[PDB]
Amino acid sequence: TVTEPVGSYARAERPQDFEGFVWRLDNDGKEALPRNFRTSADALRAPEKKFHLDAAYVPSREGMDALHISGSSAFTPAQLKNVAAKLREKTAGPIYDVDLRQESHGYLDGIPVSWYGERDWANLGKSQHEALADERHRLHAALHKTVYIAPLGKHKLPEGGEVRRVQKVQTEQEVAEAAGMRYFRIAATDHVWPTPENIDRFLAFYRTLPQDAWLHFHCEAGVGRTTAFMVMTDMLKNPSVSLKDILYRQHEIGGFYYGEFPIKTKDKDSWKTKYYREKIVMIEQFYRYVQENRADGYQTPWSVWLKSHPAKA
Amino acid sequence: TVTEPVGSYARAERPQDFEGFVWRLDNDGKEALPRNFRTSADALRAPEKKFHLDAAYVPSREGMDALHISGSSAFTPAQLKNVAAKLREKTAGPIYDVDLRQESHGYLDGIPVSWYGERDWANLGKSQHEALADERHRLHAALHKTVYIAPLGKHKLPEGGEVRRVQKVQTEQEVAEAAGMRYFRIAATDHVWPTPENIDRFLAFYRTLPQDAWLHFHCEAGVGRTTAFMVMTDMLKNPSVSLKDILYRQHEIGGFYYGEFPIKTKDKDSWKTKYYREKIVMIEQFYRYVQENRADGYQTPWSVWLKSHPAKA
Ligand SMILES: [Cl-]
Repeated sequence: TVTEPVGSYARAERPQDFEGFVWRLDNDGKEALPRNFRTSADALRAPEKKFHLDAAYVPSREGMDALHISGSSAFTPAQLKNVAAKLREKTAGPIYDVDLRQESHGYLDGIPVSWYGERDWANLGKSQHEALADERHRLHAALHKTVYIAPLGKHKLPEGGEVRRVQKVQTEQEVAEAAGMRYFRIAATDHVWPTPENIDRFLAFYRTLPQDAWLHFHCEAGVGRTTAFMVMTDMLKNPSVSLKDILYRQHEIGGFYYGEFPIKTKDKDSWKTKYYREKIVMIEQFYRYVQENRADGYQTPWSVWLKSHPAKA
Repeated sequence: TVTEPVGSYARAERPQDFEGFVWRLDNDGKEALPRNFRTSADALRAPEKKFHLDAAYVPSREGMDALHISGSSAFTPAQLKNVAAKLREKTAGPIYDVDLRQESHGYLDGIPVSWYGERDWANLGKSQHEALADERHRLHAALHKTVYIAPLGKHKLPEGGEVRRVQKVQTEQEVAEAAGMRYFRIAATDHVWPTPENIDRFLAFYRTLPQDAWLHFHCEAGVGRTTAFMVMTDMLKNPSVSLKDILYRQHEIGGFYYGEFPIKTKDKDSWKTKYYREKIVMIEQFYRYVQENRADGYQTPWSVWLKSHPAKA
């Protein structure tokens, strides 16, 4: 009898040790677009050296032109409108803002902020229902109140910033709709493999999407969580494509590389090591899920299948 | 018809524009004693160049040996115990911790903190009662919660610091009593001349003091408010000493110089200029009060007398 199976390591951490303490600035709004903006129509580029991949390898692009997905970091409302305009030039279908952030976030006087706790785990352990309620209450409590908004600097602690008496509060859902995008929230915890709950929710959403739906995924930095769901989407929609091809191409259009690589962390980041290893294993397990459940149309939910086919470290 | 008389300029400022936003670290606890520690028995040092005083002038020390006052910046509990032990060597009377801070403050896990708003004006406009109620409520609410405690750095904004889940909360009164000192609170606003009610309260307290009472005054930095009350006490207890001598000597033992001098602030601090000028004029006016009302035993208080004898720019 194991306490936490592979893929749920984060359940072992104590939420009370990472509670929120400051309104973190999610984007300074200086660039026209959010960071790490990329689409499945982009050309592939050389791999990042840290992943020790074969730069000579040419990944298949099979299914990429019809994939219709994109990813990015968090954004200001003006940056999201620029994203929506860009994406509109590529499709006539609905464009979804797929918010993968479990952390409570929103917009204060138009400024994208989030309630940051150590490791960005201020909502760790909360059901999506509880995380969204925390977010609604906090945002609403900010209205007409003085707040401190700051970017993280030295050692993931506030550095500089600004103080203001808030005159307007908006949720990301409102900002997405204002940019002409549909909204869908998946409360995934920063830095770790999405939970069975996160993924079951994504799969049910994916099933009823119109054929021409375009999914724009984003988290805070636009790397970990964003690439995980872009990869899952690529596997679901292009099941005949090899694992290697999916991983290389999602990485080479500008995302994270989710295959085995020499994991190296600074000493103060050594806690990330097992989460990176867990993600590598789970990516493989999700691919296996896709290959073994597509013939009957995924009658068996990911959470259920995963409990009867546990992943191995 | 004047809206705010000289000595009450601060009443024109809007409290809602300086609300508290962070638990400021009041002292890092690295030294054995708080900063700017000084007593009336100390030797006079050369004057600070910024006041453009006469370095060859030797102020009379008449009455300094019997004055029995001291001053300093904020402190950790251990630092206050060191102060008390040091002061006990000089007297056998009660030793008072005279807390001049209007800003809400206290101790979290033994760490001296204050609820800081711009210009340290988070309690601006509150009566002493409201200021102390906010204080008790914010301290208590921190118990068993996660707080961010940081020192201010560039631009008076948080820089680094720490995050912790509080296990212990104490008011300064408790900390003073644990150090064996009596406690007296005067809620004076940082950076400005103490109000007529702050001073009436102090003079009423002063009259009740036994002859051998020792007063340890302090604020946040241990300069502005601390020296103002030290000067007032010196004038009250040594009414025959000239104004020039009181001002030079309180300065030369390590305090602020409260006489006329060429004021020069950095551009970001230009708002301080009129408050400095105001203090120079009020200092003289308080000296006149003492000189005109000591002979009859202060039958009329400072606030009433000031109203009849308004100071002028
Ligand atoms: Cl949930």
